[PDB]
Amino acid sequence: GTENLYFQSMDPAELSTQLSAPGVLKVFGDSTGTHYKSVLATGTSSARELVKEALERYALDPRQAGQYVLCDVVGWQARCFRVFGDSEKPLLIQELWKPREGLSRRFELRKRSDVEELAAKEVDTITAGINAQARRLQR
Ligand SMILES: [Cl-]
Ligand SMILES: [Pb+2]
Ligand SMILES: [Pb+2]
Repeated sequence: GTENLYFQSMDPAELSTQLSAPGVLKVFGDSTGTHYKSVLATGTSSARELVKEALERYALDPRQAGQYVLCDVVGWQARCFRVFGDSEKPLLIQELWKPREGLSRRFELRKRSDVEELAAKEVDTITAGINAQARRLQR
């Protein structure tokens, strides 16, 4: 519905398999573990559908699916990540885009509220850093 992946100049056959071919996605947690649960997908599976499958498979309750989020995490120590929008197609993004040379990739299930608290956290590490720089200078 808010889909932002598009294929161009393609043929029905290569495009139908691209979207109908099955795949497994290894879905990790925050890093509560180094252990992953394999999640079944196709090129049509949305991030929201795949969050639901992931929670079901973690033995958590899919009712709270809407309060979790799938993340494309580059890192093994995590360094940066991107939150999938609900309508995105993670199986296809997996195929087509990859970590910069040196880094490696993990899809992680994560609670929204843990994501926003991580934004707040990085605003504070920037801001602290600026108030540190400032104090050094004026004294
Ligand atoms: Cl339950
Ligand atoms: Pb499309
Ligand atoms: Pb977890």
